Amino acid sequence: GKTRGMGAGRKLKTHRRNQRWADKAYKKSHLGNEWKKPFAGSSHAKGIVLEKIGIEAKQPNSAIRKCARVQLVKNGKKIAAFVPNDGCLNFIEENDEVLIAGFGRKGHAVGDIPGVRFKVVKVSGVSLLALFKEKKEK
Amino acid sequence: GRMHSRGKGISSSALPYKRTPPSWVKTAVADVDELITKAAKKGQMPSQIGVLLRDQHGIPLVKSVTGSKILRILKAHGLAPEIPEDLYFLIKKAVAIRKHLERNRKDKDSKFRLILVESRIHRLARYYKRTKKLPPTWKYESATASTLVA
Amino acid sequence: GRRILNDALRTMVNAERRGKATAQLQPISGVMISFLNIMKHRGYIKNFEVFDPHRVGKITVELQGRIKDCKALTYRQDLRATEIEKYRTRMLPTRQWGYVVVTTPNGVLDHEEAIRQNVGGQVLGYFH
RNA sequence: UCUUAAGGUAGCCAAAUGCCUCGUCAUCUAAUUAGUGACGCGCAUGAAUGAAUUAACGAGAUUCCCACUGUCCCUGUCUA
RNA sequence: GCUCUGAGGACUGACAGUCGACUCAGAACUGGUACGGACAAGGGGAAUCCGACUGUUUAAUUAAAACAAAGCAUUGCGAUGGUCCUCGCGGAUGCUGACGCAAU
RNA sequence: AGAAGUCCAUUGAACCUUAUCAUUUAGAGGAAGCAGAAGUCGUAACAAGGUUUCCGUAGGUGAACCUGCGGAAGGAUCAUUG
RNA sequence: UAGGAUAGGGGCCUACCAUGGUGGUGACGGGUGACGGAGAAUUAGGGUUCGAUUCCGGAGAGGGAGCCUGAGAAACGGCUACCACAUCCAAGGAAGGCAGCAGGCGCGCAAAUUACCCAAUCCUGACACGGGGAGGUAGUGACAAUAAAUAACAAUACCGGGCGCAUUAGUGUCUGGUAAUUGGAAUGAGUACAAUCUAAAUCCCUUAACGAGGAUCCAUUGGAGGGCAAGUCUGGUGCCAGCAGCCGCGGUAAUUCCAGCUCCAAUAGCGUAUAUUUAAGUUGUUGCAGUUAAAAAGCUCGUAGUUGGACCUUGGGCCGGCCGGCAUCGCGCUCCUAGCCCGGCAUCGUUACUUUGAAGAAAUUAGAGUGCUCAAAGCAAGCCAUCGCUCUGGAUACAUUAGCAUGGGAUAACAUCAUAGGAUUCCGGUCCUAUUGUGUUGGCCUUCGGGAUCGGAGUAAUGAUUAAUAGGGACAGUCGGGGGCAUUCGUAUUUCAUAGUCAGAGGUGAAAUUCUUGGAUUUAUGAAAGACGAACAACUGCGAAAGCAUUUGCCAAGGAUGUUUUCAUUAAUCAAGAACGAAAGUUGGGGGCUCGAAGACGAUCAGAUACCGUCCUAGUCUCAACCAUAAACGAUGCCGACCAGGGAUCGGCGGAUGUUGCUUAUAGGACUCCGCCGGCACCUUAUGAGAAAUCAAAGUCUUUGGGUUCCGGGGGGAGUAUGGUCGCAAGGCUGAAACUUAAAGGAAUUGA
Ligand SMILES: [Mg+2]
Ligand SMILES: [Mg+2]
Ligand SMILES: [Mg+2]
Ligand SMILES: [Mg+2]
Ligand SMILES: [Mg+2]
Ligand SMILES: [Mg+2]
Ligand SMILES: [Mg+2]
Ligand SMILES: [Mg+2]
Ligand SMILES: [Mg+2]
Ligand SMILES: [Mg+2]
Ligand SMILES: [Mg+2]
Ligand SMILES: [Mg+2]
Ligand SMILES: [Mg+2]
Ligand SMILES: [Mg+2]
Ligand SMILES: [Mg+2]
Ligand SMILES: [Mg+2]
Ligand SMILES: [Mg+2]
Ligand SMILES: [Mg+2]
Ligand SMILES: [Mg+2]
Ligand SMILES: [Mg+2]
Ligand SMILES: [Mg+2]
Ligand SMILES: [Mg+2]
Ligand SMILES: [Mg+2]
Ligand SMILES: [Mg+2]
Ligand SMILES: [Mg+2]
Ligand SMILES: [Mg+2]
Ligand SMILES: [Mg+2]
Ligand SMILES: [Mg+2]
Ligand SMILES: [Mg+2]
Ligand SMILES: [Mg+2]
Ligand SMILES: [Mg+2]
Ligand SMILES: [Mg+2]
Ligand SMILES: [Mg+2]
Ligand SMILES: [Mg+2]
Ligand SMILES: [Mg+2]
Ligand SMILES: [Mg+2]
Ligand SMILES: [Mg+2]
Ligand SMILES: [Mg+2]
Ligand SMILES: [Mg+2]
Ligand SMILES: [Mg+2]
Ligand SMILES: [Mg+2]
Ligand SMILES: [Mg+2]
Ligand SMILES: [Mg+2]
Ligand SMILES: [Mg+2]
Ligand SMILES: [Mg+2]
Ligand SMILES: [Mg+2]
Ligand SMILES: [Mg+2]
Ligand SMILES: [Mg+2]
Ligand SMILES: [Mg+2]
Ligand SMILES: [Mg+2]
Ligand SMILES: [Mg+2]
Repeated sequence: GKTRGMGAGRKLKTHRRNQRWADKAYKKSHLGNEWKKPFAGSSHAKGIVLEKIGIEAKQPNSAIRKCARVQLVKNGKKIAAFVPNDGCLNFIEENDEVLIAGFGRKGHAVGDIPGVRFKVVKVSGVSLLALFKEKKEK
Repeated sequence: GRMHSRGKGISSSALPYKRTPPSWVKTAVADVDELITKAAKKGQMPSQIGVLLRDQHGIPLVKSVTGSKILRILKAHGLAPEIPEDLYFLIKKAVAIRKHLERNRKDKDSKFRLILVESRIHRLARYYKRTKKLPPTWKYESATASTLVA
Repeated sequence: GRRILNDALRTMVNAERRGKATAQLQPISGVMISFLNIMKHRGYIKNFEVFDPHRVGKITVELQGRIKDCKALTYRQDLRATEIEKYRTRMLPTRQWGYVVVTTPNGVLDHEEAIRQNVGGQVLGYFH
């Protein structure tokens, strides 16, 4: 079991240090790969739309989830990005400037959408919610 | 338990309560010093000395008769073991094992036993060298081991 | 090996949780006798007879079945007279009874005595 | 399905073995029938007729690169 | 190149006397930056193909990727025998013997 | 006293050749994993899954797999005083 | 060491000499999206993450390098040179450095003014006096924090429950709501004379006349299946669009989509996104888990690490109301503190622990006081006859460690009196300094003071804790299919040979390939070869695990038991390191019986590369050398303690009569009864544990701590890529990430 000796402080600190790595979240934060991810440790990331594509939905559902392949201007990555709402995709257009936010679940794909981690919240610097709710149109 | 096998037995000697010698032991402590020195000068180690007193001359315990242990009598008269008893016996054992093993190169269980005996020699020698009963650089040389014993 | 004051405390716990009347403890110590004295003085066991023939020693305690638990915190910590008070909550059933037995330079003695005399020590164990 | 005594297995390759042939792709190049790495329906590779590799070696065959130079641009001149 | 410094020993009576041909470090000064000053004296690297290497080979056009090679394998033979020579009588391996002779 | 110049030093940027370390990125082809879709072929496994299952190692086969030598039961036996 | 240089120590540098310094307690190197700290968030405790930032310390001025002036600079709002960048040019040259304030480009998810002022705080100058983009003020400011509007009160009214009776009424009491209902009240948001504020303006705090009819002076953000509080509303859409953080909704009756009404939650805020803390006892020191779910190394030895048995007086007390002070059977005091001969005094082991104290930068944190209106704050402020000033405050706490000091001396290390070189009041010898008798400086010396050495007499209780239900070692009789070398033996199988006899035999559910009148199978006899050691053989022994069965001998070892033997802590577990490690496998000799991966055939089959059968290679066996893995299993590391019952059985031992197909009689040996150890187990039971199956050890765990090692953190990817390293090779040891996914898995229950 445990080493409870009084002079084994070194042994127990070293043990916890080596074993803190078999925890996934710690390894993910202290291994550095968030800085090889597309945002590279960013909250949002602005980019340009290359084409509105549309991707199928996983087996229990059945749909065409309307996504847009965008390119990130901070680091040159290309990704997919959902356009969340009914009909709201049309406001997006090819080579419009869009802010790619997180789509939820903390960097892991969400819902029935295969291989999408990113949502579009702004296009041409105008709130995508604002165009959905006709508050302020681009 | 037993250090180099998983035996866990508890057989041993249990010394009687009365530290004072029993009545019929009227032995004269000078005469038992003579007896110890005669048996030691006869070439013999303290274990056999104690056996002979217990069995032949009816001395229950040397420390009950004299108050002085066998080794400390022998040290006082300068007949002590130049190599301490049990280390002597372990070296004799390992010399015997190795003399057999140089003729039987394919006796692997005795390779294991010799590794155990030399492990035991080295632990006991480390103790004796911290207690200053052996020279501080006395080292069990397997090559020059056969002379020091038997 | 041995770390007695455990060979003994878990022996009394086993014996009392079963309901035995007299338990015998194969090793003894100044710590053993001074510990059992704290239990008896606080009124948790009755008398006990220390067989000291000529060897390590032996004890036989005569239980009242009024003790509920006793434990040794081997890994004997250190203990100032301010964190008396966050062990007394940490180990004990409540703020009312139960005692932590801390060796102190005024001999082995429990935690309320330790606070009154304003000394710290090293926790040996506890009982409640 | 016909057929054989057995239907070329492990590997290997336009190889000193590939007619087609200057094969197709990549690299080397400003430009490459050359070289190398691949691909293999292999005219006609293939297992002591030995297969595939392989450090060291080599007055052995080839290819690129650095320094070097009258080899050349492009000839001149001196000596026996 | 020149002038030096230092280290490295022998013999005779931890020091003194005498002797010692050579090697190795370092510094100064100096020159038309010349110093292995004549001579003597490896060009180097990245890869392929072949043969393992050393060795031998067509004297007088082929020096090799060819042959030999160690290594591996196969075959025959126990003496009244195997391989071979002789016209014959006989002989080689054999002053040998299977860890041997012989044939690939 | 003193400037230009100059000398021998010391610090020394900066450029250049080579080696080397690290972080990215190209590559014909080779070969992994994942996921999708309404595909082809089989029946390996779960019942004694119709050859009990599986573990080490060796070889072979379109693929699952098979077979040998050894092990186990997580076996289909807690049992021969019948 | 000698020196140089510096303000100065110093390999800071030089010359010479030496070869050292550091490292499993992690050196060196590598990463850091790393300036350090005070501190920030979260916090039951423990902790986890963060710290560019206004306070302190350091560093830097585009990158480096070098300098002058000066007390102070290797200074950049100073210079010199180079590199990058760039400006003016009359074409020669010259001038540069916003990580100062403001601003512009660019980068980016992401950050205000090219404003005013020295009036406050402080600095600076030759200085009451100038300057201060330090600093303060005004402007943008939903970074965060505070207080806090958007209505209140009434009776009428269709009503709606008691209560006036409750009956049978009816209306009636807190006013509950739909009331643009009806009504007079109140007010600030806003506007505005002013005043005050201000360095000048401005915000605020005050306030003249304005400033309310619920449409307006209008409150939103997210939802209404569950988690999660709130629609079995109404239309559209039809597995489409879409929602949905997860589960899921949507395929024509959608509470989930899209919308209207209604409702809910928070409300001047609320969601989304990433990082991070809690949840998370899913990082577990407090506090996890390893039989079967992820996970005990194959096994043992082992160095450092960690951990370590018992014992040594504060044992009885007077004392005065926890202690002062006190005696016994308190090794000394000459010196300070030193009593009306006297407590309580120095130097002749270290620490760790704890107590008290010092010293601890402020801001922060807690916390006191105080009516800024409260508040977040702030460090103010309060009464006088609120008339010529009184009372003042501006506390305290913490501060983990390291360091300094006093007292405690249980607990635990380190250290160490058996060779006595030990302790002890004394005596003089080896030799030296010198003071008051050197009134001066002093200086060798007579009894004298002190080293240091030094011999002998003296005394003392003369100086070593027991022998662990720890360990080693010894001796005795045993025990074992433990090991090695040699060795006898057994039938059987194969082939052979000899002899007989004649149509089959081998194989299967069935066949054939195969052997067979060159006599197969079958019978007996003999030989040869090489493997295997039946039955006895077990819920049995030995072994560290792997494993180990014919006989006898030799060789060496081993547990247990027995012991009034010895030593005395010598011990436990163990990163590095080391031995053994089944089968298969690899290299090379020996052998080549049986079996047999590969391979070939014969059947089966849709196929059959397999199951079945026949032939058969390597292999199977021995030796020499490797390999280093197994479901290497008890899927249960090792040492130790306690806890429940019983009979079996193996080994040893002790005690009992009662008979031997034994024995010169007893003893012994075989058997029976009882009891101790020590094994492998086994059976019933919870009073226990657990997810349970199950477990008497997997128990003595939320009432959680005996020690120690290894190891797991969802499932895959994957024991894969790479790097290293051992190996001839197969391989072994070490060993990720991307990306994928919402389950994978365990135990038991019903069914099928
Ligand atoms: Mg799903
Ligand atoms: Mg051990
Ligand atoms: Mg024991
Ligand atoms: Mg082929
Ligand atoms: Mg051919
Ligand atoms: Mg070809
Ligand atoms: Mg060319
Ligand atoms: Mg090619
Ligand atoms: Mg061919
Ligand atoms: Mg050929
Ligand atoms: Mg050549
Ligand atoms: Mg050659
Ligand atoms: Mg040569
Ligand atoms: Mg020729
Ligand atoms: Mg030639
Ligand atoms: Mg002949
Ligand atoms: Mg199947
Ligand atoms: Mg099967
Ligand atoms: Mg099965
Ligand atoms: Mg097969
Ligand atoms: Mg087969
Ligand atoms: Mg000096
Ligand atoms: Mg940085
Ligand atoms: Mg600062
Ligand atoms: Mg800059
Ligand atoms: Mg500076
Ligand atoms: Mg500077
Ligand atoms: Mg500036
Ligand atoms: Mg600025
Ligand atoms: Mg909605
Ligand atoms: Mg809705
Ligand atoms: Mg809900
Ligand atoms: Mg609800
Ligand atoms: Mg949402
Ligand atoms: Mg919903
Ligand atoms: Mg986790
Ligand atoms: Mg987690
Ligand atoms: Mg867990
Ligand atoms: Mg498991
Ligand atoms: Mg150790
Ligand atoms: Mg016959
Ligand atoms: Mg047996
Ligand atoms: Mg037998
Ligand atoms: Mg393993
Ligand atoms: Mg295992
Ligand atoms: Mg195990
Ligand atoms: Mg018995
Ligand atoms: Mg028994
Ligand atoms: Mg995992
Ligand atoms: Mg499983
Ligand atoms: Mg199940």
